[PDB]
Amino acid sequence: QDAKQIADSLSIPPVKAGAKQLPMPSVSGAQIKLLGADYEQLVNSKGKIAPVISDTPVNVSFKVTKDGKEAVSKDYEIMLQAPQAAQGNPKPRIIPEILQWKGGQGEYKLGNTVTIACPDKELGKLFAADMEDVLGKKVKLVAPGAKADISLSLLKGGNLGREGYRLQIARDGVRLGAAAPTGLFWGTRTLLQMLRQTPGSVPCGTAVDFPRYQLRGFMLDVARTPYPLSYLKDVIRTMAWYKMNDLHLVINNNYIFHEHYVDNGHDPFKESYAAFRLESKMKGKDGTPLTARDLFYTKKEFADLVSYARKYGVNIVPEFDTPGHALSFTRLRPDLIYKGPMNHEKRRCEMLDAANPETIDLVSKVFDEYMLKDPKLGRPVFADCGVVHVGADEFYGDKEDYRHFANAVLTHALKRGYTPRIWGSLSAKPGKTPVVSKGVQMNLWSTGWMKAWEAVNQGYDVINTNDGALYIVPFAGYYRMDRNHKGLYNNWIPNRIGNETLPSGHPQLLGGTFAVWNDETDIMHTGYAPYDIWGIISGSMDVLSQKLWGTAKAPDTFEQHRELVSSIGNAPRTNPLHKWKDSQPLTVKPSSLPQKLDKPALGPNYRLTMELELTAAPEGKEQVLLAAPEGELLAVMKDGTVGFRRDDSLEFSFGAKLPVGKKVKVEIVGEPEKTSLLLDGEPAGTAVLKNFSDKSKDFSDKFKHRPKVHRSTFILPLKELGSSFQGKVFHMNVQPL
Ligand SMILES: [Mg+2]
Repeated sequence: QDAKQIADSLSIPPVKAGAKQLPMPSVSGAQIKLLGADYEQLVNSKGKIAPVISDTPVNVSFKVTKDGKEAVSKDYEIMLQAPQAAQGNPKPRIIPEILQWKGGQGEYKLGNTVTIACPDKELGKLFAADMEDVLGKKVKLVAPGAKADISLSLLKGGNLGREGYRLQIARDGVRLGAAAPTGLFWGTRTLLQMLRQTPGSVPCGTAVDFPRYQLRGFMLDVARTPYPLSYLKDVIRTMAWYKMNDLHLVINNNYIFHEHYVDNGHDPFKESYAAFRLESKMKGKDGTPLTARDLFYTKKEFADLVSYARKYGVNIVPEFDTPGHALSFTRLRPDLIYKGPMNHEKRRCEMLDAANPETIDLVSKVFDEYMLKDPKLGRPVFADCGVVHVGADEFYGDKEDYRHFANAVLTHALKRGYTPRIWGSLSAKPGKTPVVSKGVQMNLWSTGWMKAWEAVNQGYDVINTNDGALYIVPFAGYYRMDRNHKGLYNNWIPNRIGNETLPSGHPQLLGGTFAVWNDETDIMHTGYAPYDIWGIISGSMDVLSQKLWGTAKAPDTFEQHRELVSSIGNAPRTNPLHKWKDSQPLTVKPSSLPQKLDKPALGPNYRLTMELELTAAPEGKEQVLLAAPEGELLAVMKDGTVGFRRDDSLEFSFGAKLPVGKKVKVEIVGEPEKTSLLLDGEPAGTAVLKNFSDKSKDFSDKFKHRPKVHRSTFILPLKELGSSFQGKVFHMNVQPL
């Protein structure tokens, strides 16, 4: 006698071949429903099966009812069989993998010019410029429905859904069809990756392709250390390139290790690093603003960032951390700092009193500034954000008080017309105060704080965000997922969340998100840059994008997957390393200053050579020698030294000064994480982050956490020469190495 053991012994009837309905397993004393498939587009809740052009695996699971209990089943892989009417060309290797492919006859060679018909004006313009970048040929947009080489068209009906697409290649041209304009955009990514491998020709055949999961995401901690907008748009295009579509951005956070200031005689509430990256009218009675003072986003900048990411299929999800990680808020309202008992009293200043109604009032006001209409924009700043993340990971006080606050902030978003996302913490914070679940998204980041199984039964849509598997803390001893890309690529599946496993077809499973946390910042900051973590961010993407969009099994080895990542290269019109196209040098003998150069910024490795003479060095006045949006090369700083400021706002000093009134030969050597200075051939010093060096001065010993490496990556600015340089520049040379 089985007793909802039935579920792990079920017998799926044959499924015949090319059937229309999923046959159902029957067991005498039990009632058995269909929970769902991993490809809802192939086997729906109603059990109806869609045709396939190539044999595709689908994982179904069930609810077995017998006596008064249930349990959801294990996954059953059925494989929908296609009619093998033909066979032809092999499937093109794409990241992520194409689900279905029917090989065809021959090739479609491209002409000296390419024409494209597209009913989406903004999509068609995007597509054509990505085309010219990859091909080098020049691409024409034709009327939507005129005679063209590649024709994008919106198909009605079908199973594709908002992210599917039918890509068809014949030797008379290419025809991309989708149900929504968003799946048409993913079709371009597939076509562009092929054209990356064979720019002259694409094999004939039909490609039908679906994402297995709805939410394929990357969170970025843009609060503990700054990230310029230009970098975040490199991230949007690189995610779109691997068909990832969820950019979760932490807008406010603060330095974790407030103890470092306490144990050394300082006030963390007064010196710990905190940030709120969005522009805000909010200011405290003491005039202190909520918006971060070193780098922030204006409301229009952010509103435009969200619309840009939507053009490339990515939904930006902004997060406001409360009541924890809220040192930016408590600095406005010290009277709301939680005062109750707690387990690590040295980290109090970052905690809002979630029990105080005058705290929910404040958090609501901050939210409303972006959820309600903005006067200047004529619409909310978060107008294009369907999902807003309300934070709510932890509260040091009563568990019931946490639940009341969690329910307040989740419902605030629901009543303002927004879907909320929350860090799963209800297992850690159980209680009788009801917390809303229907309409609410939850990040399953830790199993001790929220069990995946009890999250789905309480009624949440869940996102695999598991810390042991998907957290990256750059250059840290713990949370180094960037050294496990091989294991992720081979074993990681979205429905296994820590040591729990959901069925891949559970409808409340949205997908998964990997996370980048910048813990070792402030008085621990090594000086690393958004450039310095690009390789692991982009490399985390190219692995997880396969396991999020594709089937449960990697189509190749990790080693083959990485040499395909190389053939396909960066995303169209995306140069995150500022590599130059030709390694010939740039030579300038300036006529007078400032000289305008108008060359692209140059990343490592490079060497800068200049013959110059400093005519004056008034004290306290900065002297910009090289300038571009990526940063400034400071001939003289406020302390008199040579150094530079990056576009992430971190400043660095070489510790050397230029002689006033002397001809000097200046060389600067740019390497990954090392920028070196040589004056007259002699080593003048190596760059050191100056941003948070104070405060930690007088800490003396017992600051075992001072940064032990000094990283100073510097993308060379090359737009204007000698902006505010009080001197002459005789000769200047830039050389990629
Ligand atoms: Mg564009």
